[PDB]
Amino acid sequence: KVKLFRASEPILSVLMWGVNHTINELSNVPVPVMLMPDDFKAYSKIKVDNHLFNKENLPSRFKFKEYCPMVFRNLRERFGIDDQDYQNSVTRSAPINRFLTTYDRRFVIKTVSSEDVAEMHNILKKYHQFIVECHGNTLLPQFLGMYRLTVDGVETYMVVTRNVFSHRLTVHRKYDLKGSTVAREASDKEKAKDLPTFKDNDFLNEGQKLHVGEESKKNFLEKLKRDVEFLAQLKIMDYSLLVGIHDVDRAEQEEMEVEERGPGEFDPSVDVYAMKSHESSPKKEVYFMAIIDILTPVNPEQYSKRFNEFMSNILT
Amino acid sequence: VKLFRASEPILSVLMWGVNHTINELSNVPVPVMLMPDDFKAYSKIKVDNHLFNKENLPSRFKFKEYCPMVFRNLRERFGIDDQDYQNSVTRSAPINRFLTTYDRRFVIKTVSSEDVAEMHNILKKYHQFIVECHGNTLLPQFLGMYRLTVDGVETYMVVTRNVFSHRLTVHRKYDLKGSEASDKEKAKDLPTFKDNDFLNEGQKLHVGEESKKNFLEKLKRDVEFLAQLKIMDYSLLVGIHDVDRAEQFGPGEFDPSVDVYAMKSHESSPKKEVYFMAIIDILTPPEQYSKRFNEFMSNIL
Ligand SMILES: Nc1nc2c(ncn2[C@@H]2O[C@H](COP(=O)(O)OP(=O)(O)NP(=O)(O)O)[C@@H](O)[C@H]2O)c(=O)[nH]1
Ligand SMILES: Nc1nc2c(ncn2[C@@H]2O[C@H](COP(=O)(O)OP(=O)(O)NP(=O)(O)O)[C@@H](O)[C@H]2O)c(=O)[nH]1
Ligand SMILES: Nc1nc2c(ncn2[C@@H]2O[C@H](COP(=O)(O)OP(=O)(O)NP(=O)(O)O)[C@@H](O)[C@H]2O)c(=O)[nH]1
Repeated sequence: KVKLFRASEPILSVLMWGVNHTINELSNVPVPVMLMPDDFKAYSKIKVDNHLFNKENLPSRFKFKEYCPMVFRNLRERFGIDDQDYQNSVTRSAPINRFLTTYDRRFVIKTVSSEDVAEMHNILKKYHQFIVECHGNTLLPQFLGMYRLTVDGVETYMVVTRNVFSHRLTVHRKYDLKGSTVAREASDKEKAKDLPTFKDNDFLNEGQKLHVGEESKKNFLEKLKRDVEFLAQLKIMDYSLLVGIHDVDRAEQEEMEVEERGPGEFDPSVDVYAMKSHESSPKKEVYFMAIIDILTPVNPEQYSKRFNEFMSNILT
Repeated sequence: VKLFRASEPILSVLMWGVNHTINELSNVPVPVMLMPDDFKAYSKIKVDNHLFNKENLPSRFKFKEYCPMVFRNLRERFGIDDQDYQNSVTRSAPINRFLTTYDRRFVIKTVSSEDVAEMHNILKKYHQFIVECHGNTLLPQFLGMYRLTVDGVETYMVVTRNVFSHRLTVHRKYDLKGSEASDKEKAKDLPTFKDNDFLNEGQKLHVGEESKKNFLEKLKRDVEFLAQLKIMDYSLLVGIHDVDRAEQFGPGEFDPSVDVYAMKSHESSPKKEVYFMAIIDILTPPEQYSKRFNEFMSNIL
């Protein structure tokens, strides 16, 4: 049952310790009938100074802070995430890659700035209400936790979100689309990487299209209009749509190749941004599409409109 | 769900801290042996909540556990499982500082800065004695040691296994040293009668030749060790439970693995009784006292 919190860096050990500690504490805290305003101004803070004890993986001295834990537990709940699963994903094995994924690819951990943490505080009450009235059906980031770590007297802010991508299905192309009138294409450097992060003009030059058929595409566009209206009404800009392309046949070959030494099927309760390609589409594919980078406080109404138009035009 | 509801915030912090340190320890591997640093080590945690989890705990407090590896090994060598110790402290608030856990298995005594210092001076030797007598001893069985800070005030506590039974009511109590009780204490419900009261009452404890020999062997070994460590002013705690009064699911029945200081009365004893006897108060810093104590304690069989 023993959790060593072994990780290649002490900050990752402290992260694992912290998620374990906060979730265990929370398991002794009753689930409220409702959130109260103080829950949105609340935090939990722990400071450890061990001496000649338990030094194999954790530092002897560290701090851990969890922002609005009652709120983020409610968020996890409204997103269909059990707390025991969440702690297991962060602590069973060290997260990998600052940008991390939990070892099981279910959750993403992004280090952020003090400013981002402030902006999250400013938007939390409204973001939470948006999640309750859209019943968790949104393309926005699903925020599950937010933490401050102190190791070596150095503070590190982190936000945990559900992965946009599948936790099991491989992503073969990815685009970061914003819709800027300004030219946005990928560097030859980025274009030489294993999975380049292609920008908008790369998408446009390729003649790329995503064929999902009428029903899924309607659900997607309705979410998109509501989501970017929300972002505009909060005076937020610079956000992107993350797009990941999974090629089913390519996956089948890659798997049979590792085997020498369901296909294109996924659980929507888990891969919440995933859509199958239309029955009559050239290659059988799975798409993952979500809004990302929503923490940055030129016009946000215009950004909403241009974004929604460009992302309307990447489907059929 | 462990709410840590307690009659004072300090008992809440104690419950919280014992729960926390024991849960952390279950994540720390059991070493092949204790190391010297284990005898100089501590864990320290400082909690600062804000608008959160304040229903029973304070929002700000500190908790320090001295030598967690050592005291975990002591618990093991005393036949006490960590989850059971944790349950006794945390399932329900401790009762009456001198406290017992809700089930009366363990005693929690508030102690001084000096006492904590003295335990640090004796710990390596006390542990070695424990391994060398296989836990078969009448000395206090130390299970943990903690410093709590609530409202900026530090409080030190030592947890021991109870001398008395956790189930059988004890009907008379004596504190024996050798060298009387107050009219005040003599008015309390259960007086602590001292040695001269025991002598004046003519109280005797008949355990028969067989049990009395091994008990005297342990007593001599313990008090010789205490002398070899230069400790004095300690006492022998004696408690007497009379079965027939309890009658006014069985009478005089007990688990020796739990009430480890308990002894049945001999067949050739007037009344049927149970005795609980162990050495207590060994923490405030001659050989002659060892000898005189062992003499007074020899002549009660
Ligand atoms: N709007 C809002 N911002 C907050 C809230 N809590 C923290 N922040 C912002 O989050 C940022 C980082 O938070 P944090 O590092 O915890 O700030 P701190 O309390 O100054 N900690 P320290 O003094 O130890 O460095 C700061 O810019 C702070 O203003 C809150 O409840 N609401
Ligand atoms: N698998 C996965 N990758 C993600 C997710 N969100 C972002 N990424 C990827 O991680 C990187 C960082 O994303 P982003 O939030 O936009 O960070 P950024 O600061 O704007 N860009 P930069 O890479 O220069 O730091 C990008 O390569 C992006 O494609 C996610 O939910 N899942
Ligand atoms: N139930 C129980 N009572 C105990 C145990 N150990 C001590 N006590 C009781 O609690 C009292 C605590 O006082 P003690 O630690 O002996 O300190 P003291 O200085 O010798 N006497 P005092 O402080 O009362 O003047 C003891 O006198 C005894 O009556 C134990 O293991 N179980």
